[PDB]
Amino acid sequence: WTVPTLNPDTPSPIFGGSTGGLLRKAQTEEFYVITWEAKKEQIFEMPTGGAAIMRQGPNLLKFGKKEQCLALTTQLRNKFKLTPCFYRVFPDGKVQYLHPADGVYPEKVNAGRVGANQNMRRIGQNVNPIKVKFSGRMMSPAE
Amino acid sequence: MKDFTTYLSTAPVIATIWFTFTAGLLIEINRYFPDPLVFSF
Amino acid sequence: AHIVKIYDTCIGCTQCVRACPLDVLEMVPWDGCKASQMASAPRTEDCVGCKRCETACPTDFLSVRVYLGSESTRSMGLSY
Amino acid sequence: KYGENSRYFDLQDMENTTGSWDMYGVDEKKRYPDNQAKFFTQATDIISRRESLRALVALSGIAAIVTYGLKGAKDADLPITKGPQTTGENGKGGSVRSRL
Amino acid sequence: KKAQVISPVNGDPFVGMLETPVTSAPIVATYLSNLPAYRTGVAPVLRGVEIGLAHGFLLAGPFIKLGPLRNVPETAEIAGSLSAAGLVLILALCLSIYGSAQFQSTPSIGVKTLSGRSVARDPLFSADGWSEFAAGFLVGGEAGVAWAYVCTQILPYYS
Amino acid sequence: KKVKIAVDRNPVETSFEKWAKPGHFSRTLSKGPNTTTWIWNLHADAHDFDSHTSDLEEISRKVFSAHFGQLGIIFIWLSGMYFHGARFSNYEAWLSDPTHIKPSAQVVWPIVGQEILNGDVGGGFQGIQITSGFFQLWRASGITSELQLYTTAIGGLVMAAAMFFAGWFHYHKAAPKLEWFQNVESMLNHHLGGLLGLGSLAWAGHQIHVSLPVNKLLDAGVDPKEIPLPHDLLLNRAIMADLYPSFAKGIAPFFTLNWSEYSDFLTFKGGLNPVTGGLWLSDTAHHHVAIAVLFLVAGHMYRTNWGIGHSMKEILEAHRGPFTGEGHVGLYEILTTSWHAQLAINLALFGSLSIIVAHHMYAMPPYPYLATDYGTQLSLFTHHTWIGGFCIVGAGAHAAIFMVRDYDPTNNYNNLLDRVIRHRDAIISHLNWVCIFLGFHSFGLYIHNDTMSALGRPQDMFSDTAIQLQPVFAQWIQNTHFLAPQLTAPNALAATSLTWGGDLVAVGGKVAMMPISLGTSDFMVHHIHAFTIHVTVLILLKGVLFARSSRLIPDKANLGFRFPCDGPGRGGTCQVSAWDHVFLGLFWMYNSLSIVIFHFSWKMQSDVWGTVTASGVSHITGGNFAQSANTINGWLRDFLWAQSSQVIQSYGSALSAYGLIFLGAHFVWAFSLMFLFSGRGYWQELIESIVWAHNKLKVAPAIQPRALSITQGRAVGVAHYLLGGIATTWSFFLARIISVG
Amino acid sequence: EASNKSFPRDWVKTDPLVPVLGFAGWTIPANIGVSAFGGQSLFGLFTQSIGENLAHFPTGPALDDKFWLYLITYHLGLFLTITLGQIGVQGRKQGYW
Ligand code: CLA
Ligand code: CLA
Ligand code: CLA
Ligand code: CLA
Ligand code: CLA
Ligand SMILES: CC1=C(/C=C/C(C)=C/C=C/C(C)=C/C=C/C=C(C)/C=C/C=C(C)/C=C/C2=C(C)CCCC2(C)C)C(C)(C)CCC1
Ligand SMILES: CC1=C(C/C=C(\C)CCC[C@H](C)CCC[C@H](C)CCCC(C)C)C(=O)c2ccccc2C1=O
Ligand code: SF4
Repeated sequence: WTVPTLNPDTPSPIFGGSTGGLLRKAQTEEFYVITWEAKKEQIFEMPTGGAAIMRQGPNLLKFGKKEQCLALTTQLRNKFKLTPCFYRVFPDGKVQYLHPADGVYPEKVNAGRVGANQNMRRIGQNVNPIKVKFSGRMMSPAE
Repeated sequence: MKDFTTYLSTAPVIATIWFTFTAGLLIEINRYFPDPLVFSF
Repeated sequence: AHIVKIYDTCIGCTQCVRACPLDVLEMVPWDGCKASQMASAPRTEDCVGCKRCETACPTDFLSVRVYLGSESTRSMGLSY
Repeated sequence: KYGENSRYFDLQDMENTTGSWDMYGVDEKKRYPDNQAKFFTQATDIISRRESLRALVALSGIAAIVTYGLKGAKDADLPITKGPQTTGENGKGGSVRSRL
Repeated sequence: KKAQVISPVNGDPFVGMLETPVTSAPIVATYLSNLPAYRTGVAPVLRGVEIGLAHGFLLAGPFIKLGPLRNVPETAEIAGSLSAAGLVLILALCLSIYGSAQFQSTPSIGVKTLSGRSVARDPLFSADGWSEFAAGFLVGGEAGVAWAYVCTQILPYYS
Repeated sequence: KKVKIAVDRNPVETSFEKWAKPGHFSRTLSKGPNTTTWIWNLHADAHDFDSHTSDLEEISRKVFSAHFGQLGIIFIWLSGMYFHGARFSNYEAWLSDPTHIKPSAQVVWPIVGQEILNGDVGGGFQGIQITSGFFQLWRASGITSELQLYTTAIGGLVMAAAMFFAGWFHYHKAAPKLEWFQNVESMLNHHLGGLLGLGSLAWAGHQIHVSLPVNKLLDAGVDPKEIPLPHDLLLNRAIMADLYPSFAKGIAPFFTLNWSEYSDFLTFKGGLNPVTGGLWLSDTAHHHVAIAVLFLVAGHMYRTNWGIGHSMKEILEAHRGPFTGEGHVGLYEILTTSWHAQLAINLALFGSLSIIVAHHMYAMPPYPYLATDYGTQLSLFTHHTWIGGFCIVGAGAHAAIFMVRDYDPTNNYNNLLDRVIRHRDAIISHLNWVCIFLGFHSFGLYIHNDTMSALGRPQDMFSDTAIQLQPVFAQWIQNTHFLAPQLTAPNALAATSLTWGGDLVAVGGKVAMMPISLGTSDFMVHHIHAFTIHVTVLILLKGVLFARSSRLIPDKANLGFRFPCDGPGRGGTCQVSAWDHVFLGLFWMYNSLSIVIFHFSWKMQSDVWGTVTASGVSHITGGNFAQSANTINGWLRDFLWAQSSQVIQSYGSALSAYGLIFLGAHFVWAFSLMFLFSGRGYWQELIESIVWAHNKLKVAPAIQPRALSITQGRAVGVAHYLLGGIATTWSFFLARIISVG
Repeated sequence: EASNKSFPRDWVKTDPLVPVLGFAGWTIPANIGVSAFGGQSLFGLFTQSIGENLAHFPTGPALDDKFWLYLITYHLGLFLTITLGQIGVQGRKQGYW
């Protein structure tokens, strides 16, 4: 498995428009694109409010927040058993593959992802804040 | 009627019965011994 | 960003990763000196701080801990 | 392109993609009479910089408040500038103790 | 049962504005396009002058007819015009400091016109453009307040 | 056929074994308590029948039988009121002298000195002066005896037993199937034609035959013991013909369409009876006949089992336009499949109806000697206004519950609901703007006037003297309704109300109703009302439209309708739930209706209510609403502080209970602030430090003490807030108006 | 909305016959004299009041003028007739029945 490049020629679900879609944030800093392949034309709920019809085959959707994309991801996986992957798109044109970063979904293991932010102590084994006092920035003993 | 008497032994029913009893006892004490400001009898 | 630490009481139940609405956590093999899996937090720059992960952690005390740090556009969950 | 067959995402058109549109702007150069435009480009020539405009605003506002307190409030015939015109509530301190 | 009116914005159902009669009726679009705010090729100082004339002329009325000296015959108009001059001055100050605060990041994405052709950014939305716009607003607003007084004095049917 | 009786036979065994197992209805509560949160959840989930099961049949059966229980309880309550009027009343004394005797139907036992509440109400009677209007209602029905009230009480108890039997029967013995509940066409046909049509027709008949003659003799000075009993009027047509000559002709003028012959007892007089200050019962009888015919024709509108009628699905699916897409497509399924949608609509209209009732019963007093019983009038207005506000907030709540639970995007594609959710941002933005605009241009007017009056500039206020904000539209409508019998309602003899204009009706020296003049203060307070209403709508509609998702939380429907938060993240998501939007809409409904009823009380006591001592009306407060209601300090001084002199000086009187409840409602209100201003995390730690002391002495309970949930903390807080505020206003109003009126 | 890519400019499908026909369907019945108006008509009395209030042009009508009743009723019926005519015409041309 390798990082898939976002195909921009992907169609979009049938949606009549809303007011919960993109804002100036998409034009300024970043927005999000979620893609999935549907087996049949089905009506799903938009996280922005409203009902859209996903097309048979590949479907592309734009969102201004990662939580929107993962809400739709969990809806498509739990109510439709699809396998969506979403990206972070910048106004520069730079696309950053995000969700199945390893290819598999993070609730399952893929044998090759490296563990991060794992404290190898108990949560009651943290030092007192008097030990991390004057650490430059204001810090928690968990570091 | 084992289940009915189990229902009557529930916390709200027992509380209602016990507090009706306590309030009635206090009310009858205050009817027959009215205005007890001090222990003098 | 918010600080999401994971401690060595993790039992690999994967419920923290299932419950994260931002894909901040994942399950890594054999970093904890434990059974098969241990939880990780490689994407804490996307963490909003909902603490849905540590609402779903069954260990006592929590094996996943979210310490609310400095706010950003992603941490504050802004579509604008 | 971007409108072809419900393809609302284009990497070569990020303006249409993100909704970066001028919904009502028109770039026509011709609006005003050129003598009027000259008059008003020259009237603002001195204050067309931030520092100059804030200097004008400071000068005008400070002068205005100072002349309003010195002269303008009395010209407006404000009650605070006329005075009580009466003995006031002087000897009526309280209902019980009529204090000065 | 054809002919629906409300459409997504520029046909994009995921941007979220929902073009609508109040938004995109040709009379409304025309009127809003002809306003000096949306004359993106015209110099910001002159658009500011027009906007300021309009606003200084309009916001004198309330101060004249509803102010604290509204019941004094010849003093109502003077006091209201001066209150409006002060408010215009404050607004020019606010415009200046807005131009100082806002225009530092220089956005990089381009603009289009709901038709496909990319246009240049409004010079108004720069430091120099907004500074000259605020200068024009001050000049035009004080001029419009003075003209509001002049109209109090010369209009036949002014009450 | 499609519309038929369909029931399951003996679906549920009548047994006490589930009484002995608390929490049987839930799978999460059947496991027994380990914490006290279980004890609270057992009561929060008791009537959430759609969370017990998920099939609509058992839900609907539970709902039907619970409605039967509610009706049985209402019947117990009505029979109790009639019985207390038959046994513990001064009603027979009040009939003979209703202008001097205070209605009382509750006697207090002399136990702890509380026999002081048994006040001198009149009629050789000692009791609590009631404010329910039951005496006037009974006199309108033509009771004239305690025996009739006693037998009405017995009938009410019989009907309550019938209702409880019917609930048991329609749940346990023969419970209707789902297809029986989904016959909304037949339900509407029967509820319009039968419940409202036959009901109004039967009441019209009672009024033709019992109320009108009895009250015509009562208004003629006849003592109630000399009046013929209703059955003597039913049997003897000669007595009725002596009272109303049209009865000599029989029912022939009805079938010959010579209906004008019945103009003796079917009138269009309008206005008020000058003897009683209430509506003409002939007008009322004609009214009920008319609306009976109207509802009986309305109940023949929907298609049930024969070809004639309408399919509501067709009406809906045909009503669509260029702006609304598919239109009302998919709403028939919503309203035949979701109980919460029906409850939303029905509570909305029922509360609006209760408020309309409040506004229409004070202006057109329908009962004799009701308008001059100022306490009854004020209490009825206040009561029905409050009930309406509560019902409306519940409509918001259950619309949100529908949106969370029963909403399906498959059945709603490009229909009105989808299109409302799709531009909710515009709706709520414009509602927010109008709320802010109204708040400014309503309350800032009061602030401007307070500032000007404090600064010594009354000529700069928004008053009827300085800067008049005259409600000219309402004044025009007043003048138009006043002049209606002249041009636009020529067969009416007088206007519907005296509030439009004209002369006053004085009954017993007191003003029954008199023209209400609208001025600048009325403008300001009506815009205050509009403001508070718009903000309540804002909160509740925002909870409805943002119940499933938001820009903050896109998966809010999965968290549920009733959840505390999502977390301290995204800056903090406290009270994003729709339940919390109901929780806040309750505060704002309270703040709205408090001003509504304050406006009513002050306007009535200043410009309507009062005495006619000489030729000239002396109002209660003296007509100070016009000049003092311009400021907040006027409402504080001339209404709250002034009119509190009767509730705080009531100690040692029969109104001392009102002062006691005033203070106690203040206490409860402030006590609500411990639950509203605080959070669960302090109280759980305090509870565990107390549980330490219980464990030390071996009295630590097995049901672990928990703090109230966040949602329950908020619910307790708002409940105590509403109770305290409303009971404070209740005591203040009643102690004031029983004394001064 | 698979259609409606550009907010069609002819959002109101204008028929110039619609305003004329609504005006004539309302004002002609509104020119029928009836018993309640004293033999006069609603449009007749409305125009009579328009004349009586144009006789002092600056001074607007009073609250007790009866010009407002005629105004509001006439325009209720007229706006209703015009909008229902537009709706009916554009439903006849389109589907909707
Ligand atoms: C904590 C504060 C407080 C205190 C100390 C009191 C104290 C008192 N109140 Mg006040 N009161 C309070 C709060 C308080 N009250 C509140 C909040 C309210 C409003 C609800 C009232 C309202 C109120 C009223 C309206 C009245 C009182 C009265 C009284 C007196 C009651 C005397 C009595 O009943 O003798 C009872 C005597 C006993 C001996 C009973 C003791 C209990 C048992 C029976 C003893 C055990 C015997 C034996 C072992 C039992 C064997 C087993 C049994 C099952 C057979 C007393 C001075 C009354 C009074 O006269 O005051 C002057 C009165 O009329 N109070
Ligand atoms: C003695 C007769 C009887 C018996 C044995 C049962 C037995 C049963 N019923 Mg049935 N039922 C009956 C009468 C009876 N019912 C009647 C008369 C009605 C009509 C209202 C119903 C309506 C009904 C429904 C709709 C449901 C049941 C259910 C049940 C089951 C458990 C109910 C439970 O937990 O009870 C304990 C509950 C109570 C004791 C609560 C009673 C509340 C009453 C009705 C209202 C009182 C309000 C009160 C005045 C408020 C005062 C406030 C206070 C502050 C003063 C069980 C099979 C439920 C079930 O799941 O069955 C499978 C169910 O959903 N029943
Ligand atoms: C003329 C026929 C008729 C009448 C009078 C009613 C009347 C009523 N229905 Mg409706 N209903 C009808 C036909 C009718 N229904 C049909 C055909 C259906 C099937 C589609 C339904 C389905 C239905 C549901 C699903 C519900 C009601 C409810 C109600 C009650 C609402 C509360 C109210 O207004 O209190 C007014 C109270 C009174 C007027 C008191 C008198 C009550 C009398 C005794 C009952 C009415 C006669 C009854 C319908 C016929 C059977 C008689 C019985 C002896 C067998 C009300 C009593 C609601 C309710 O509260 O349920 C209990 C409810 O949830 N009904
Ligand atoms: C539901 C409403 C209602 C009811 C019940 C009545 C009832 C009555 N009206 Mg009233 N009335 C009403 C509405 C009503 N009215 C309205 C709305 C108006 C205005 C138009 C009037 C105007 C009006 C006038 C002007 C008069 C009446 C009269 C009457 C009486 C004569 C009935 C009659 O001749 O009709 C005929 C009715 C029937 C034939 C039905 C009787 C059927 C019986 C009950 C069958 C039962 C037999 C059973 C199966 C076997 C025996 C049982 C057992 C012994 C074995 C009767 C008491 C007249 C009168 O004398 O009043 C004192 C009269 O002059 N009414
Ligand atoms: C026709 C009226 C009606 C009906 C049938 C329902 C029915 C329902 N509502 Mg709705 N609701 C209504 C009116 C109605 N409500 C109104 C008017 C409001 C605004 C206040 C609400 C607000 C509301 C909310 C906010 C919620 C519901 C919920 C529910 C469901 C469960 C309620 C429950 O288990 O409570 C059982 C009963 C109790 C817990 C008792 C409450 C006692 C109150 C708080 C105290 C007041 C008592 C008294 C008046 C004060 C004096 C008492 C004295 C002792 C001091 C159920 C479907 C809940 C739901 O569906 O959850 C998903 C939910 O979250 N409703
Ligand atoms: C108050 C009360 C009470 C009582 C009540 C009552 C007493 C009621 C009654 C009721 C009634 C008593 C009713 C009746 C009814 C009747 C009717 C409703 C009738 C009808 C008729 C008709 C509709 C007709 C038709 C027709 C004609 C017209 C002619 C011929 C043909 C025909 C038949 C078709 C009680 C106790 C419960 C308690 C609670 C409260
Ligand atoms: C005071 C308070 C508490 C503490 C309140 C406690 C836990 C509830 C107390 C209810 C009663 C007193 C306990 C019931 C015990 C028995 C049922 C009573 C029977 C015996 C009696 C005679 C004593 C909270 O848990 C809380 C949570 C969230 C926001 C605000 C608050 C809050 O303000
Ligand atoms: S952190 Fe907690 S929830 Fe997540 S895998 Fe480890 S034990 Fe399970």
